[PDB]
Amino acid sequence: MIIPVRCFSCGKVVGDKWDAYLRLLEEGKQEGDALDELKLKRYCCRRMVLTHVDLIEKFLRYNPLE
Amino acid sequence: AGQNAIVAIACYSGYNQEDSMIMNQSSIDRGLFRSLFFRSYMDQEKRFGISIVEEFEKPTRATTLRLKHGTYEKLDEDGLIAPGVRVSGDDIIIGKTTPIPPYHTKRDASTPLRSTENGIVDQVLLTTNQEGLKFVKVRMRTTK
Amino acid sequence: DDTITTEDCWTVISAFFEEKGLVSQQLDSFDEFMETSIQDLVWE
Amino acid sequence: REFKIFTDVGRVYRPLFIVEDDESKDNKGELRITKEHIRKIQQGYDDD
Amino acid sequence: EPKVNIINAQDDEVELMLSDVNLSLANSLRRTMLAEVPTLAIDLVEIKMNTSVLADEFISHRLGLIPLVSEDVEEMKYSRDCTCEDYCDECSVVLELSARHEGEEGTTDVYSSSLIKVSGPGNLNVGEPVRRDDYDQGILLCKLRNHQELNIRCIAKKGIAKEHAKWSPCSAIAFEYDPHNKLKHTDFWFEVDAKKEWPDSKYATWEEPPKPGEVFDYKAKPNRFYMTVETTGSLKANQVFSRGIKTLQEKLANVLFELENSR
Amino acid sequence: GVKYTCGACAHNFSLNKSDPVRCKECGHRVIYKARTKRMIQFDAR
Amino acid sequence: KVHIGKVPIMLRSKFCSLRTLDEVDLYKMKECPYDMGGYFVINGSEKVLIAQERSAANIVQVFKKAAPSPISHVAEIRSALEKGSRLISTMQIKLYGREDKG
Amino acid sequence: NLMGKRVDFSARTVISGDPNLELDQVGVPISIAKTLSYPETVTQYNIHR
Amino acid sequence: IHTVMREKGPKICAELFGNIQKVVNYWLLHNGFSIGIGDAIADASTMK
Amino acid sequence: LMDDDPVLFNRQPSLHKMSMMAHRVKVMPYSTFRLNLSVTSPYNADFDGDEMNLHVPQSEETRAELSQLCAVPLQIVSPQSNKPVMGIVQDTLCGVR
Ligand SMILES: [Mg+2]
Ligand SMILES: [Zn+2]
Ligand SMILES: [Zn+2]
Ligand SMILES: [Zn+2]
Repeated sequence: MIIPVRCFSCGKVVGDKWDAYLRLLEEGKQEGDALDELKLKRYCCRRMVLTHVDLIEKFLRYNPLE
Repeated sequence: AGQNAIVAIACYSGYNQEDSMIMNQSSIDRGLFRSLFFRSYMDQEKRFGISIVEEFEKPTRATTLRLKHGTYEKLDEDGLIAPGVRVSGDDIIIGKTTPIPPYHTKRDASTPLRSTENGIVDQVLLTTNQEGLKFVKVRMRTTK
Repeated sequence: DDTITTEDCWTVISAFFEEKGLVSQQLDSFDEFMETSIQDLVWE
Repeated sequence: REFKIFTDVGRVYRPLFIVEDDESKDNKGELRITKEHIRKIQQGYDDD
Repeated sequence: EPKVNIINAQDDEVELMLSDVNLSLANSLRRTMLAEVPTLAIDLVEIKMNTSVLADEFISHRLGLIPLVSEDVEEMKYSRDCTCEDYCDECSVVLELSARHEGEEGTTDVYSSSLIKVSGPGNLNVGEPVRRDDYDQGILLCKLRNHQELNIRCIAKKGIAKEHAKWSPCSAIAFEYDPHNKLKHTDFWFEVDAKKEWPDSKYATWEEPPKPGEVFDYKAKPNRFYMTVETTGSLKANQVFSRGIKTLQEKLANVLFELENSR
Repeated sequence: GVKYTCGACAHNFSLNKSDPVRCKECGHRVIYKARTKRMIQFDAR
Repeated sequence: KVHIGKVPIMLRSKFCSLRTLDEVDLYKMKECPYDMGGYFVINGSEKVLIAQERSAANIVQVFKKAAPSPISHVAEIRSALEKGSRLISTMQIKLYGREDKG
Repeated sequence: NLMGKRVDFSARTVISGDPNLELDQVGVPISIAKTLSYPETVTQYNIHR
Repeated sequence: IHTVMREKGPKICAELFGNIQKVVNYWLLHNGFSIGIGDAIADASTMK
Repeated sequence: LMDDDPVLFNRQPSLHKMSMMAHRVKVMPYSTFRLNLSVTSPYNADFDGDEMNLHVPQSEETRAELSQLCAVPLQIVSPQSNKPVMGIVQDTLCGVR
């Protein structure tokens, strides 16, 4: 839905690196290189950031009820 | 429809034998596999004759009889609970009264919450059915 | 030219699913029922 | 010695590639589809 | 007798070598950092008005995991240690968030920097959300469309990771010893050769490899432990280490006092 | 009497158990109850 | 023109209202673009018609009967009119008499 | 055709393993234990508890 | 188990299960055991 | 319901007489029944979501009958093939090997 605040396994704060990750992917950098530039060493954080689905962008398409 | 979890295949303490697993409690505390549960209840008025119809209203203690042991203070003046209200099991969420066919002569057709379920009133819908009678749908949200 | 590779087959399958979809049979059956079956059933 | 033609409703079918089998050209034994068809599919339109 | 060697030291993580101590002491110290170091985390959320697409419990739980500056968390008291009704200024920190999006276009991103410390036990240096830099927005909390508003009041209290993982001040604690398997504490699975099929530890160069003609030293015990401690920014790594040592000391002192009073 | 919101034009109005169930502005037949003003508390766990 | 009834509409078909209007208008009326259709809405409930298996019609099928029966082989056809593809009648042919029996 | 009685002398639920239990022991949830009941007759020995 | 049942009695036989389980479970907890993909791989000679 | 109270315990289907046995209650938190591993084999059950039934005796005769006839230790040896039906299994078996 939205990027989780912390890594599920270890607990590193990864919720502040989503915009940076997307911007790094904008310049055509590979996903592994982008993850490396964010200092995500353990693969728990790597799967936390890499496999996330930003579903909230769909939820914001619907017109608000108020 | 799932999540990528770090799995270790090991005989740690014998608590995962015969098709069972040990879950990291801290991972649960961080949001792993947490989910929302939505359940919707429905209620509509029905017509018995020329004007013999039910109504969504808050039942009274004196003029209305057959009161369930569940609480009624959570209902509003129109018998519909406002969204964003914590309730527990057996609580009345829809209050409907039916006149007795020929004071203290009103059947209570109130719909209570499931006794084994809790949650918050996520949404309330009021509308009219095909024939024009009242129609209410209450969606409850809880966290598993 | 060159031999057809596996990614070519995946391109073909992607084109198939882009044109048809996953519930194509239901929609096609209902469309042919509404477009032709009703009129002929009336005219019989 | 039977020749059957079916135009019924409800038959289940699947698509398959067509391998050239006419013993009158060098294309025999090879897939009819070429890289040109793949290029046209990727483009989304034919070259007139 | 115990000796400490700091290999790498920065604000958020510290990698060090710990020598002349027993294995159980190092493991207990690691567990103390992981679980029993008190920090400050949001524990009560009062939602005045929420119009976003996220559920109330969803945004509340996301707010719970936000790290908070807990440098002076020691001077605060637990909720059950305070005689005040509910919560007061000496046992909690009151923060507030108010976000809205204006106009028919665009989407407003609500970050953790929008959280403002309304009140706290002054003049203690606690309650402020952790910011990497002055310009860093921080953790993405929510997203708002047109005519969507969020108005939340949050209460932060002192706790430990035992109660809930949100008070944990550390993310991961790397911990290892005996890189060359001299003590034979583990048996290496292999297909052809064990040495070629197993990667060398990152500390393999810190200890000399065993000679081929060496005999097993049955009287040897683990003595050097390499450990790296990473924090979430709530507490600096040196503060985490010192407070873990202090917590273990206080626990042992409490046990000693109970033993003395038992007579 | 009780606040309500339209399901189509999202206009807030009020009803007094006598008006027909319809939006005052756009005449929509689907309406929702407005959110209660009472505070709600969560443990953030 | 005379009204003779109302026929339920399968969603996302050629007669459904959601076939056109694109993602913007699909969002504008609380409809998920990822939805695929292929189902009806009856009294507000989403109903789907499971495909029904049946034997082919207008073809000849020959089977061998069981041992404890005078009939040895049965050749049968289920004739159905092409117009409407509705089963009309079932006709069978049976070879009475087991081998060296009857 | 019969109705009307209050019987709650049975339960049914999912199970899990526990290595720290004896062979003749069964773990019971506190809620299930509170739901069920056993009628004990008051004597002189057991009156206090 | 059969010998203990026939010799000592049901109580001792029941306690034997718990004793053995506790000892073995503690040792396995502090020893470790696992299975992996490499356990299903044979060498080149056996494959040949 | 308290500790050491004999209760009858069953799995459906009850094909054999030791599919239903009398156990001693231990009250513990959370919402699952807990069993020893070795009694899962006679029950022919696994922890993949299977459900179990429990009954409580309501008299002294029933309690004595459960404790003296249907007790778990008395069911270790079965008359079907005069051999034990409960044994060390799974992690304990691997660890003891
Ligand atoms: Mg099972
Ligand atoms: Zn991680
Ligand atoms: Zn206070
Ligand atoms: Zn309207």
